[PDB]
Amino acid sequence: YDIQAWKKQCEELLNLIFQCEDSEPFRQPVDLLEYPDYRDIIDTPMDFATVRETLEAGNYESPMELCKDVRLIFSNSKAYTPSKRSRIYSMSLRLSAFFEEHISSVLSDYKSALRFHKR
Ligand SMILES: Cc1noc(N)c1C
Repeated sequence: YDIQAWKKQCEELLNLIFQCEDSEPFRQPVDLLEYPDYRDIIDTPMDFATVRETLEAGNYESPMELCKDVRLIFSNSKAYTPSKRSRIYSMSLRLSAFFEEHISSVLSDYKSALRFHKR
């Protein structure tokens, strides 16, 4: 029933994501010099360094807000791909499966703890 435990759990999950070779395209903001019409297609850029900085600054209140920003990394990649068979989009689908597998217990434990706090 620890209401604060999600934050270190998310720190540890982000460390595992940075070690994954599949995170390479997503570790820093998309480079506009490489992809000059990126902002014609994507309204809200997001990347894993921005998620980690937001967590370490104390600017997430819950693991649901961190999960919304990580899901936006993967939705942006789907929207910007020219094909469902592309290399950067194929790395985004494997990394999304790994993330969803690990975030599920973090969300459940936090939501259970808040329900106990409010009982
Ligand atoms: C850049 C970039 N971001 O996502 C994809 N799918 C590409 C290409």
